[PDB]
Amino acid sequence: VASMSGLTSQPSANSLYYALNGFPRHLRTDIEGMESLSHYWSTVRTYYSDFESDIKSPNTEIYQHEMPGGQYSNLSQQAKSLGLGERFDEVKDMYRRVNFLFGDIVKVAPSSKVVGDMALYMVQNDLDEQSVITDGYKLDFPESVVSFFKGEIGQPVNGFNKDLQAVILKGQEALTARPGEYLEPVDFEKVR
Amino acid sequence: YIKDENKPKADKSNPSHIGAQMPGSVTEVKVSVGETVKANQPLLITEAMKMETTIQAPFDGVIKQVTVNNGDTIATGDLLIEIE
Ligand SMILES: *C(=O)CCCC[C@@H]1SC[C@@H]2NC(=O)N[C@@H]21
Repeated sequence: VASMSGLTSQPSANSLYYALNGFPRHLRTDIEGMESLSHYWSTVRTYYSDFESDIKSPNTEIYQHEMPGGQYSNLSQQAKSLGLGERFDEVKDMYRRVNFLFGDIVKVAPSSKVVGDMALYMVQNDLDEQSVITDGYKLDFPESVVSFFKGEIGQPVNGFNKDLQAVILKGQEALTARPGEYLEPVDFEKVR
Repeated sequence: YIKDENKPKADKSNPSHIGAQMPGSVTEVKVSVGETVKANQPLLITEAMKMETTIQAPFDGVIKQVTVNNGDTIATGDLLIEIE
């Protein structure tokens, strides 16, 4: 609805409704009703101002750093918590770098949260790509980022660089198959 | 000019200390004062918001000190373990 639409959210239904006037296909819904909802959610949203993201404008640079529109406000709160409020433009920049570092992957939950965590981590410590190319520095990487190189989240299409992956997990290494077909069922009875 | 009368750091260059890398809270301490430690060994479990860094062993030796208990708050570049 209009007042919960736009920017990192999805397009306004109210706006789309009128946009199709004249064009072959119309949107099947209630105009006046969505208007009525919009006014309601316009006021209710006012309760949640403290959680509003730092975007007030469309940004075309999202075509560069491919940050999910759902992760955005969630990750802002994360940076805000980790002493990285104000320094969130640098978190977006690294996010782009963390992607091409991983062989151009799909960034959604939780793979976005891995890139998300790798980005927040490397900014925190002023690390970069060549900080681990001939280096391969032991660093105590976050849960998600080592988890990903173990394959706990699956396999990316292009995989990981053999030598890249190695220096991020030295010891108990990678698993190949989809986690399910070795991970043994939970005993729900002992949980009860 | 008159003066009006009203946590340890770490090192990231030479010696093998263990500085905090994400600022947050300590969840679990596994390593004592005097104890043997081998390679890759987990030592200290610290937690952020949606983040969990379990601190491993970069070398292979004996613990000199522990600088955090249970539930202690850490900043980035803070001493935790010093190791030879
Ligand atoms: C904290 O407990 C709320 C979850 C915040 C993380 C969410 S999960 C889906 C989005 N994708 C992502 O990488 N982070 C966002």
